[PDB]
Amino acid sequence: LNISYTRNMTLKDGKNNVAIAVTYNHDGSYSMQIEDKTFQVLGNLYSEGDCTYLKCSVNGVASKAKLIILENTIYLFSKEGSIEIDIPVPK
Amino acid sequence: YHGDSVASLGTQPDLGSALYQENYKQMKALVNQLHERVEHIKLGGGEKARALHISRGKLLPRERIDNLIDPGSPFLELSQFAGYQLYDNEEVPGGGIITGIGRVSGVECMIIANDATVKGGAYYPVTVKKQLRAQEIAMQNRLPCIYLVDSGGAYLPRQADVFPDRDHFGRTFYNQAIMSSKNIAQIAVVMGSCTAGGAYVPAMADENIIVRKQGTIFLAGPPLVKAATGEEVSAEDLGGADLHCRKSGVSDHWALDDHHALHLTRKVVRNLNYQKKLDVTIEPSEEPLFPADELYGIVGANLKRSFDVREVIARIVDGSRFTEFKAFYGDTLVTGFARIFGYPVGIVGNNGVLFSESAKKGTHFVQLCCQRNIPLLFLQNITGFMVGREYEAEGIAKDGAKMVAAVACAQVPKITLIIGGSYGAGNYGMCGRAYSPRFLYIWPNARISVMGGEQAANVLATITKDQRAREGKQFSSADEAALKEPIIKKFEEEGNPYYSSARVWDDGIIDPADTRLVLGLSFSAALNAPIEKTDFGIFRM
Amino acid sequence: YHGDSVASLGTQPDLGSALYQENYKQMKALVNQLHERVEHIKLGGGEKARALHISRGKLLPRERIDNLIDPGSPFLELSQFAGYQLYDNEEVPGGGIITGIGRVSGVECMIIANDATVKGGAYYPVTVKKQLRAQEIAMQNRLPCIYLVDSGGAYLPRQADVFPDRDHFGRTFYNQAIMSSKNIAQIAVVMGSCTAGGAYVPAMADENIIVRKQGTIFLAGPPLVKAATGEEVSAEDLGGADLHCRKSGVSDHWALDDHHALHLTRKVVRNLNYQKKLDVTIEPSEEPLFPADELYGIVGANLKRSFDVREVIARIVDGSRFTEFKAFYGDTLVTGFARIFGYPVGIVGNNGVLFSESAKKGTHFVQLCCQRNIPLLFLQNITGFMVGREYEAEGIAKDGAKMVAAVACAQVPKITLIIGGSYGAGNYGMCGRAYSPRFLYIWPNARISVMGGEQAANVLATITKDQRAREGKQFSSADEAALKEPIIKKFEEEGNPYYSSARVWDDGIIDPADTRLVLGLSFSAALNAPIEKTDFGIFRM
Amino acid sequence: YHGDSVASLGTQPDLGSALYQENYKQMKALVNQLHERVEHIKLGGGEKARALHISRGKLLPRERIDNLIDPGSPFLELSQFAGYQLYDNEEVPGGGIITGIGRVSGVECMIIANDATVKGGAYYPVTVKKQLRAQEIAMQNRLPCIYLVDSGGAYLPRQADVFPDRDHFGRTFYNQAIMSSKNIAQIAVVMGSCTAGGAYVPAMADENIIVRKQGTIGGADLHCRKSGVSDHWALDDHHALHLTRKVVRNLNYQKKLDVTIEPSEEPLFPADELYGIVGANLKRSFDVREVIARIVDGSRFTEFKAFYGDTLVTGFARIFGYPVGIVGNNGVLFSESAKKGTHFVQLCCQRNIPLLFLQNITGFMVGREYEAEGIAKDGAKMVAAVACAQVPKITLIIGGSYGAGNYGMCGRAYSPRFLYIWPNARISVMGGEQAANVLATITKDQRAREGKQFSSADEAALKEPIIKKFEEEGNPYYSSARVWDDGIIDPADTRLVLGLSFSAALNAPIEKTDFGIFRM
Amino acid sequence: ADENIIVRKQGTIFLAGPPLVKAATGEEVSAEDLGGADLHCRKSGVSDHWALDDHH
Amino acid sequence: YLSSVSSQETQGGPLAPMTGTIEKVFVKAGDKVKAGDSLMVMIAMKMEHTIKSPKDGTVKKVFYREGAQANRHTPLVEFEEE
Ligand SMILES: CC(C)=CC(=O)SCCNC(=O)CCNC(=O)[C@H](O)C(C)(C)COP(=O)(O)OP(=O)(O)OC[C@@H]1O[C@H](n2cnc3c(N)ncnc32)[C@@H](O)[C@@H]1OP(=O)(O)O
Ligand SMILES: CC(C)=CC(=O)SCCNC(=O)CCNC(=O)[C@H](O)C(C)(C)COP(=O)(O)OP(=O)(O)OC[C@@H]1O[C@H](n2cnc3c(N)ncnc32)[C@@H](O)[C@@H]1OP(=O)(O)O
Ligand SMILES: CC(C)=CC(=O)SCCNC(=O)CCNC(=O)[C@H](O)C(C)(C)COP(=O)(O)OP(=O)(O)OC[C@@H]1O[C@H](n2cnc3c(N)ncnc32)[C@@H](O)[C@@H]1OP(=O)(O)O
Ligand SMILES: O=CCCCC[C@@H]1SC[C@@H]2NC(=O)N[C@@H]21
Ligand SMILES: O=CCCCC[C@@H]1SC[C@@H]2NC(=O)N[C@@H]21
Ligand SMILES: O=CCCCC[C@@H]1SC[C@@H]2NC(=O)N[C@@H]21
Repeated sequence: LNISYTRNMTLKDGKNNVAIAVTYNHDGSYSMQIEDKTFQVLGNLYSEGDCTYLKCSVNGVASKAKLIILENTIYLFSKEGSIEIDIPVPK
Repeated sequence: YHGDSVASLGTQPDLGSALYQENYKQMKALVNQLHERVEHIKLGGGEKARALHISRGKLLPRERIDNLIDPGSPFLELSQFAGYQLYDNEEVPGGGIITGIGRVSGVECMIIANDATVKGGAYYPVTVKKQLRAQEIAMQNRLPCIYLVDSGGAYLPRQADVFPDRDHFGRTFYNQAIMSSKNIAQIAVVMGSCTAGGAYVPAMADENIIVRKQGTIFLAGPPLVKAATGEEVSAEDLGGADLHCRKSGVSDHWALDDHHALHLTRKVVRNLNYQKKLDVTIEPSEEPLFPADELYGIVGANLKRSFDVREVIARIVDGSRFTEFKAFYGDTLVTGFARIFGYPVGIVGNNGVLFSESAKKGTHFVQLCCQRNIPLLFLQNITGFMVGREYEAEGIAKDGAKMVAAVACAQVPKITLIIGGSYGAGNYGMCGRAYSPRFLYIWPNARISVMGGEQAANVLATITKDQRAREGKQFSSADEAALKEPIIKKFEEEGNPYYSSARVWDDGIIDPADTRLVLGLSFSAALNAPIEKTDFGIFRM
Repeated sequence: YHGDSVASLGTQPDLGSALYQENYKQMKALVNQLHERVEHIKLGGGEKARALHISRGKLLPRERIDNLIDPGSPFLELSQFAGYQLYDNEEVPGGGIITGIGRVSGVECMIIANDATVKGGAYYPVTVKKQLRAQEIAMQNRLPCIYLVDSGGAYLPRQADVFPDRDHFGRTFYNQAIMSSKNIAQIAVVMGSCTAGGAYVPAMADENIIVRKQGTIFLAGPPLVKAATGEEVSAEDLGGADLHCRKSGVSDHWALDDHHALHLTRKVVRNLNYQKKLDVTIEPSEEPLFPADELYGIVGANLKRSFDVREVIARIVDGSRFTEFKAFYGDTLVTGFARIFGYPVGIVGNNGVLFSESAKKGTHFVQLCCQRNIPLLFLQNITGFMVGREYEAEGIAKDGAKMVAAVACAQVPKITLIIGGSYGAGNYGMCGRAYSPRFLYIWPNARISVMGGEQAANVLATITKDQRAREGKQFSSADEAALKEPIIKKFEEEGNPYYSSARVWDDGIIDPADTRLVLGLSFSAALNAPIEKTDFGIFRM
Repeated sequence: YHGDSVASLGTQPDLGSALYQENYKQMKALVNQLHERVEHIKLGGGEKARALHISRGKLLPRERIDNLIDPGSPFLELSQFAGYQLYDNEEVPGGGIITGIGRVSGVECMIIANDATVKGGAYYPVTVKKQLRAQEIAMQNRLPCIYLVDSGGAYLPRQADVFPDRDHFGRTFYNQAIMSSKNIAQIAVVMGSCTAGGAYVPAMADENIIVRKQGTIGGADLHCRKSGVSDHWALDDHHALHLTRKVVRNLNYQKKLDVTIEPSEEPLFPADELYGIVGANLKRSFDVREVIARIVDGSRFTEFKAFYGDTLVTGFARIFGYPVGIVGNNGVLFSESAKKGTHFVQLCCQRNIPLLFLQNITGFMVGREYEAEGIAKDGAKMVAAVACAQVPKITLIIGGSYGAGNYGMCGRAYSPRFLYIWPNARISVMGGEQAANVLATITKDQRAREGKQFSSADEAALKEPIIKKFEEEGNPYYSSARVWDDGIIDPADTRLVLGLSFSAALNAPIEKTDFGIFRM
Repeated sequence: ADENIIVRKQGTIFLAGPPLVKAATGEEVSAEDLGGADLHCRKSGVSDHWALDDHH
Repeated sequence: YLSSVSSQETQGGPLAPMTGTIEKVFVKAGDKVKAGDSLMVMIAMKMEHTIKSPKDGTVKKVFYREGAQANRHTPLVEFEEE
């Protein structure tokens, strides 16, 4: 009510942690602030066969990739490349 | 066969009209002011206090609430403006406490968290009133209560307004015990050092979670112990997580830090063995046919002008479908059936001055809704009951009263929204704060007072002049004018929505664009409790 | 066989001892002061107002109450000191209203009468609080309510404290409707000109009695009607006995004057078809073995000295017979069974500081009393909860809490009498005002506050000095002394019994010599309602 | 959102350790002994009796039960070891009766079948006891009762043991009538000759099925065509069972659950490791958390008051999606343990959650300081709390159970819905060694008071009978021979047995719990 | 029991007697010290009433 | 028991009522004090407590001194054996 909710989440890329501030916009898009740069992100998850795909647009650039979330690692598979991101484990 | 076609309410407003532009401008200014004030309140107690709180390793209360609730779930904060300019020189952002309704482990719960940055978590009278209101809401709706206890006890100055009376601090423990006896779960998370008043809260809770080092439960603090007994003792030794968990046995769970405590709290809720069941019928939800932002132009900020409440109804109901009841009888009052997010609701709105026919129609509609077990929604734009010699002869009092009686006796969930003026007995008739609605909200443009300021000055002036003439005293005409001008100012200051919400009178001011969402959340929360039978008193015919 | 001999409590005090003489002198001075203040309050609003009221042909409110009740029956007035010096320059004798319990046609009823001499019967905030308290008492004890309506409505200044909130004026109508729905009879006698607020009261009442000429019911007065619309109309034409009885139909009975109205009210109460039935067993009543006036010497006026509560118990119980329970365990707390006027009662008194053993013993006794359906009586002489590192390790807070939960969850009739100090969580433990006792009384020497004044100053001083040292600021020793001296004075002023009774915090101050009679009347009134089953929350073992 | 990641209990035991090997060997030997004894009991009354029973054209009772229940449905037999060596020279395999819980037409029912091969179906006292226990279970859980009847009536020798007392045969009829009044169905199939006055059992039943020639309620033709006692006429055993299944279908009953349910997940560790973990020696101590981790869904456990009174373990878990409150023993009971157990029991009763007790108790702590702090007071509160609880209660004895600890942890006297023991359990009033010392001291002191002298050798000789006797009474087969402790269960089947028991017990609604005075 | 009455000297409440305590843990204590009217009334709190003798 | 005889039979050694400060002491190192004579006055809470002599014998020693903290139920005045 009368405020915008911002969520602080930490994602470990390689050996260095990264902190991301996510803002839940009213229209349904998200504004993520990483370091001093901000990105406008929107997308959805659609499943083809048994594979789940993520279609998203980042700052007006749209892309699709297969999304796999196994254990505390996030796998993003795409023609451009493959990305692995580790979710930190609570102590 | 649920597919028969039905006419829809509402009409497209004229955007080009200058009146629409002016109303939109005024409402936009009011909403921007409200948003900026809410931002400043959300800032917290202060920069130095926040820095110290973070340095002690604790989480800020809003961060605690964000981590506690389910990911992405909306949070319905209550009374954000409590304590706004309530005291002359002391600033109490949010009343020093945070209360709201959110979903924890798929269960709607009431959350009460102390803001340690505001006066070290000391309890002002407004803080006690806000906590009592939250507890009453939870008890009425049968919602589990979660306490994030970090407080320094009652504010030592102003003790008379916090300790002694019935609605003072002890009512907190009374409500805790009663709700525990009624199978409404109580969970206390000692996230910081409590005090004599704070210590009792975890003791009465069914389940306790205490942080390893920040959490400290002592019935009397070190300074308090020294002032009483004089026994010098460290805070951790007198009260600590390890001691309470191992020897005292007050603590029920041991948490390493704030995140661990919140995770443990989520687990306890999971183990509650509770399932929500609905009594009312449900239908698929559909959005209204018109944009909500047009309400700014439709309503505006001037109370003198009148607007059709049917527009407001059409912009907040599912599919803009409304079934009016007794449309042509007592047309100053609007009643009918609609659905919000699939929930049946009976809408009772004001379209003008209340008359005998309007009161009778409202009584009939309230009886119908109570019989069918349908939640009631009141839209207040009242400015009075028509009063006159002929109206008194008819029995306007009698008619007005029988509406009021029904409203009071009704047992269905009741939610009141004040979209305009609310004066005199009209406030009581349309489910005022004194009649225990489940929730009460006001728009930023609303004014609430016993009567309009000009009318009040005239009533006082006539009594003083007539009294003086009977006494043989002389009342100067200039003196009458001097008394009236302050009255208009005093009534305006008290009527302002911010003044009303500073006291706990309103569950909060809400942007008109968010009315549908707020009502949906409120009704979803209120549907947890079963709907009881309604017993009516004598209806004076 | 009920005749086996049993030992009796109490002992003969030493009259020759100087301590007894000094205590007697102090208590006699306090009682004389109380009596003279009560006389002045009973005088009424003023000489000119009383003269005008008599000239209008009406009866004074106390005369009305005297004529209403049965001949010679005692009257238990409540909150005689409401509004005593509450406002800076305005005098409100008795709060502007009169409330009490008396017998009408052999039935105990709650009587609420407006004093028209005080500000023309306008409702101050204290008046609203007093009326709400009386209505709550009647609802809890299932007593019929009789209203002698003669009021000018809400006090236009200070409207914010009377109109808007939940416990404000609308709660009166809410309680009226609820009690009517629960078969608790409501009778309104319009003995004088009412107003917008006053008009609703007769409308919601089951039966109305309106005087021929003095009685005038208008939803809005002539000045109010002129202000709202400009319509000029006489008071009788707008609202009058003949109009309401004939054309309007609001009035149910037509009375020639005050005496006729009271006679009609007595007849209406007779036709109620109500019979009082008792659940508890009864035994023949016997007087105590010792004079009550010795309590003056026994108790005195100094709170520092300690007296055995067993003397007070022996001077107020039937035959001075007491059956102590767990005498040697937790001896700082006294519990046992006795009978007052043949009514069984469980007495819980304070004899010193509360400890873990005392809390456990009190919890056990409360459980026993709730199981056996026996009314509870609390005698408060509490000075706080024992504080210490070892006490915290034991779980004194845990122990204290279980008492609080046990007291809160109890459903038996409960009566609290404060014979001495009442501070800290001890007030909550021993059935404070926040825990809804049926009645609460205080002796003239009582002192209620969060803590003793000296202790409070020390607690604030330590926090400020330690906070300053951590901040790097310097706190002067002289500054600490300057803060402490005002604190001792502020706590003393707030603690005084008259200050507490000015707010409706208590039902009224009572002479210690009349304690037995007051308790008997209170229990007889409270026994009207049946005793429900008691459900307890989790007991934190 | 039920996706929050939760830590799981349990740890991998060291298989190479010699202690694990020895414990596994002992437990395997015990389980093999139990299995072979159960096989011999299942053999039946005898070869000649079985041959005669088959020659008459009837079906063996186990075949009857197999044909009655739904195809492939598990059957939970109760008290398989009743009467095991109970009488000096007479062998009564299974007590002469068969009782269990199975699914008939999709409905869980209690089945009581007489074994005609054992003494012609005559009722021994243990048989009457077994039947009364089964009827009580059915009444508590609101399960329909099916009584296949082939009875020769009361054993005339031992008539006093079986005829007069309240707990004697008469109660069997009383229970049948009360169950009918409460709407719990009673159905009787006369698959065999009722030579004695057992005619009452079908007559009091709501529905009767009698076989054409074998079944006599004294003639089947008389009873079927004229007496009318018979409500159904069956050609043979198979037809009678088919008719019984049809009669159950038309009961018009639907099971509804009050507790919440979640998807079932298997435990994270194998159950057979319990053999090594627990072993057969009661002197050694094992962590009950291992046992909990090997029998709960997903090995997820939420401990309550972990660090206070650590000798007792309490927490919340789920078995087959059913919520459960587990109360286990990890050592000697103290005041803190009793208070913690009382608090947990109050919580479970308030939330309407079934309770599960795991007994490894060795007694209540005794000492002057302990008496000063009211161990007596505290022990009692736990006991009262357990007695007043109305939630379904299931007790499993995984080790020793002595003294007031048995009463505290929901003993047989406190009416648990089911009670089971592992093959290595021991139950008695006190340890045999401790009992010997107590008796000798009292006698020696009594002699000293009267001036008599007690010889040291005589006192030691008095102790030897006590030590041997206590061991024989404590043996699990001794307790199972009497109808106490239902039946012995292989530890590997503990999860399945508990799941079946809770599923059966959830038929009845959960009532509110009223507590007595808590002696704070 | 809801209410207890224990005689001053004859009454002795111990969860385990002196011989039983010695057998279980090898601890020696007098009967009155382990369980007695004064102890239960004053420290343990088990007793609810204190009686001088049988008639009382 | 009716004559309150059992009430008389109650005795115990002197002890501190609770944990708090001893404001002053009326009993010296060696002094003859009858039973009931004040030994020390203690203020641990809002109230004040005066300690009376449990027996008429001479005080052997004083364990505490003014301004000291006395633990709950701890001896304060040592009485010489008679
Ligand atoms: C229920 C019943 C029946 C009885 C009771 O409950 S009787 C309770 C008695 N209270 C205590 O016994 C707690 C005493 N506090 C402390 O022991 C600590 O202070 C903490 C714990 C509060 C943590 O706070 P902290 O120490 O970490 O920081 P601090 O800045 O010092 O925190 C702000 C500073 O507290 C001052 N302050 C003013 N009023 C109070 C107040 N009422 N309580 C505490 N502090 C207060 C504030 O004025 C100053 O700041 P300011 O206004 O000068 O800027
Ligand atoms: C419920 C809701 C939802 C709404 C409402 O209820 S909105 C109600 C609006 N009220 C009226 O519409 C009644 C207006 N009174 C009158 O019509 C009459 O006055 C009577 C009927 C009161 C009889 O009284 P009276 O006329 O016989 O004598 P009077 O001496 O004149 O009586 C005292 C004089 O009244 C002054 N006075 C001050 N405050 C008030 C006040 N609040 N109401 C009345 N009078 C007041 C007092 O200050 C002066 O005396 P003082 O203080 O100067 O010495
Ligand atoms: C409820 C109330 C209030 C009262 C009553 O109920 S008063 C009931 C009176 N009982 C009868 O009136 C039934 C008399 N039986 C018969 O009419 C038959 O026998 C049948 C029907 C039992 C079928 O059995 P069967 O005839 O087909 O075979 P059989 O081998 O003969 O069966 C075993 C042999 O029965 C001997 N045997 C020993 N004790 C009994 C016993 N109590 N009842 C029956 N038989 C018994 C056994 O010792 C021998 O074998 P064994 O031990 O020598 O090897
Ligand atoms: O908003 C203006 C209210 C008009 C004042 C009239 C008073 S208020 C209560 C009562 N109801 C009426 O219509 N008239 C009086
Ligand atoms: O009357 C004096 C109070 C003595 C200090 C005890 C502290 S104050 C508030 C808190 N609640 C209690 O009952 N005790 C402590
Ligand atoms: O298993 C060994 C028993 C030793 C302690 C139990 C003793 S004997 C029975 C009695 N009941 C108790 O609570 N403790 C004692």
